[PDB]
Amino acid sequence: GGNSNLSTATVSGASYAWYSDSSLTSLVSTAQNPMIVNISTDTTWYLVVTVNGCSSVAGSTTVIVHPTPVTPNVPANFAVCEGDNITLSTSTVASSYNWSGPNGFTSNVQNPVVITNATTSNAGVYTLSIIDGNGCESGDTAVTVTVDSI
Amino acid sequence: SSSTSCGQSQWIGPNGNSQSTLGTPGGSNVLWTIGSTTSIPMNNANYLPGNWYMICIDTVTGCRSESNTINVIINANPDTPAVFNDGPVCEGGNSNLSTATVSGASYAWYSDSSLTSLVSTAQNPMIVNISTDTTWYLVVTVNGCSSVAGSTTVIVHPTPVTPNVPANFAVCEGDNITLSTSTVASSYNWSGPNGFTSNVQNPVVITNATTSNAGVYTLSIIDGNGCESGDTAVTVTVDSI
Repeated sequence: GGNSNLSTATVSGASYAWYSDSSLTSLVSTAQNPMIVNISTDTTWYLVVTVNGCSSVAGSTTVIVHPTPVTPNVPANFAVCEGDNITLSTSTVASSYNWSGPNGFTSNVQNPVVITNATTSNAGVYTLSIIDGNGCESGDTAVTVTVDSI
Repeated sequence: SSSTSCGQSQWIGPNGNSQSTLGTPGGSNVLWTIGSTTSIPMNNANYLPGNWYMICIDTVTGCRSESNTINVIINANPDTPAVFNDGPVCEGGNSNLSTATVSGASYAWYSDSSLTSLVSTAQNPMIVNISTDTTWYLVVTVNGCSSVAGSTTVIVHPTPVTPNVPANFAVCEGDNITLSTSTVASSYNWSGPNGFTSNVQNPVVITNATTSNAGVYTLSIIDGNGCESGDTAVTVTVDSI
């Protein structure tokens, strides 16, 4: 889903044409250094440089899409007695963590602040996603937490 | 052409001065006419730039007299320009257009087909406040010769779907007001009575509800492409104890 720049050599007197595919059937941009926007998979652009009416053989480059990181390791559904604590944690390592849940609960760490004196307003689904070392976000996982009235 | 009265006029272009070019005078023969003016169509082998001259032929005596020399210049019409834009834009947003740099060119961007209304003269103009899919046309003019209008379409991203919010509820005075939405958003924007506000799917619960928290709680959603959905709302009443 990210963007990346392409770049090439400056050729005096040249016009540049970037094509989306083999056989140069569809033009995408005319720039020395165009950007590819919203890349979902490994993709290639082809480049033709034309000087004084003579066109070069298309050059090319591949932008690699970084592999999506693995879904976080989060505990199984648990239950807490009303008045007791809700403890959340994850077993994986991240650049950052993004937790969210009931009552506006949020946290950016591996071991979020414990919710004390749990009441039924803290029951619900606690969701976690992870940002890896290369900056990519993993898919969501979640734990359902119930609170048993006393 | 020439003002000098000549019986026949033999034109010498880049292909001239030989019997295979200067064929029999008169008729459809642009290089050997029966008067001083000649017209060369674009679909003609002799429609060429360069140094031209004329030989006046006296049809009574056979005498010949040569002319002065002119440099005929035929200018090229620039290529249909390519036009690119910033991609899908949310309703009401702005987007840039861009084209190739053509040395010596002036640029004219038109709002519609047939080029009847001019909107901007720039290499990379912006379209402001786009409500629907829209197109601009581009004409590039060099040395007085205009290109065929190129064009591009800016797509307006489809407005996201109205948020899913609970039905009107009632809370007993002293009890809790819980708000939530069932949809997924980049961000949420909740607002309501007593300055209530929240940016999440599950806002902080309003405890010890009093009648000052009664009223209309409104929600809008920002989607993954940055566009805002329309409002929906839940009316919350508080029953005095």
